[PDB]
Amino acid sequence: KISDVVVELFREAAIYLPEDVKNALEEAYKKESSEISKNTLKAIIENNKIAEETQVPLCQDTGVPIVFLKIGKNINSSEIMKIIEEIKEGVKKATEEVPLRPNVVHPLTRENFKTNVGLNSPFINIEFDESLDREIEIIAFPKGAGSENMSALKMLKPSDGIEGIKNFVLETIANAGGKPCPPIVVGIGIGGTADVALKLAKKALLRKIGERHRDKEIANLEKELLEKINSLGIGAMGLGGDITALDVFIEIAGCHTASLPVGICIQCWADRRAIKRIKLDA
Amino acid sequence: MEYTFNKLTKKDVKKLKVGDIVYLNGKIYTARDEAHLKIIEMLKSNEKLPFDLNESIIYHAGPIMKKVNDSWVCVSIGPTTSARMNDVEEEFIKLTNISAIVGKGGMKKELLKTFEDYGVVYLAAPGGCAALLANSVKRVDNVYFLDELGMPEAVWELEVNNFGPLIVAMDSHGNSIYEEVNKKVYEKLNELI
Repeated sequence: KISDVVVELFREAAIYLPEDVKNALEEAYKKESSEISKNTLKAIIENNKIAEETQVPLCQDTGVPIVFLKIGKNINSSEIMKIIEEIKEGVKKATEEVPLRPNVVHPLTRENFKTNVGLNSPFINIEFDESLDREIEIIAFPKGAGSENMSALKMLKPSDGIEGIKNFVLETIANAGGKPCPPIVVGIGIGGTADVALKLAKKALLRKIGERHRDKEIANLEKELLEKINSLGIGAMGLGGDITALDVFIEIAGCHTASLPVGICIQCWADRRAIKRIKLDA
Repeated sequence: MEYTFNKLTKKDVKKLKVGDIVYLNGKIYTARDEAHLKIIEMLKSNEKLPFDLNESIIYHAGPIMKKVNDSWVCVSIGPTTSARMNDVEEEFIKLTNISAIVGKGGMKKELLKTFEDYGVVYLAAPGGCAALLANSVKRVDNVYFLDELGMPEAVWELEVNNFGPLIVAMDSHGNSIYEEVNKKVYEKLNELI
């Protein structure tokens, strides 16, 4: 039955902006002084009311379909393989009935798949959770091109430390300017290998605005970075303003003693997601 | 200064300094790259367009449309990245004597000479705001080159009401708000890095 739940999950994500993001946009509006950026922000807040009233996607670029799947106890691997097929089918069906734009192509040929399914397109991230019991958690994370095209990696020297991290984050936000459509949400991954650092940077973007890292010391680095990013003056759409970012999320992993990989995933103002927990037949 | 026009005469175009707010209530024409290329082929050759772009307003966008009761209904028409037409937009302005381009991100600095010589303004549309701008579309008048280019790449002729707010981001007076913010941003970044 999962394919139809997946369709309702992509409809949610494509039309209804999470409440923590709408609140952050209302706050951004009351806090800034630039007349240009205040106008841009009310238009965005008006956009979101109209999307919900008329049931159309809030953003025309509905993105590449990314799926985060949490798996509970006492589920057969053969049933997980049927769950992965139903997730593909539900993306095929969502393209049709939401509707989503068909954006997934072959990287060298540019041939459109016409259903966003192909060549490992539904990027499905898998985790195991011993605290769930025949219950899966599905996050739909539709990622736009404008924001993904500003992703960055850097292998710092460990002796660069926290100063070189802050400097790489600021350089990357500054270089991007108005192109990932600010205000923006920054996901920072520190540690692992290069692929893990970028995985972490994306995972950091699943969080709710104001949700600080549960390690108080990193929570403090999140707020130093939000304050310095807001100093840049990029503002809404890179037109100039006081609010460049709504929040900064860091996630960490073990790294090689001789390394310090750092990944950045920018998200545009259209932070879109939808979550559903599903009890399986007994 | 915020303005509201139903039409844009060159006179009015030169009355739009960077940072002005604009709302449109008249006709607009959609064109992405495929459309810009076909339009240039046909005017360079002396083929008659079924529509007139003299002193007109072009919107860089791909409108989503639904056939409902034998008329078209817009669902979402967000703005396209304008810098995709960077290499064809000079030729385009010199063949068509358009008055205004609407889109997002801006366009290369060189074209600011073309916008001063011919009377032309670039207006930034709220990036991402597909539902707002769709709701502004009052009627779909006509669509051109549909069979050839398909629904997004086709030229859609629209009637809009309170299509905005739009920001004047590149003017006919040599100023670009993108170029301005990027220089200030470089300066503030050095003071941190």
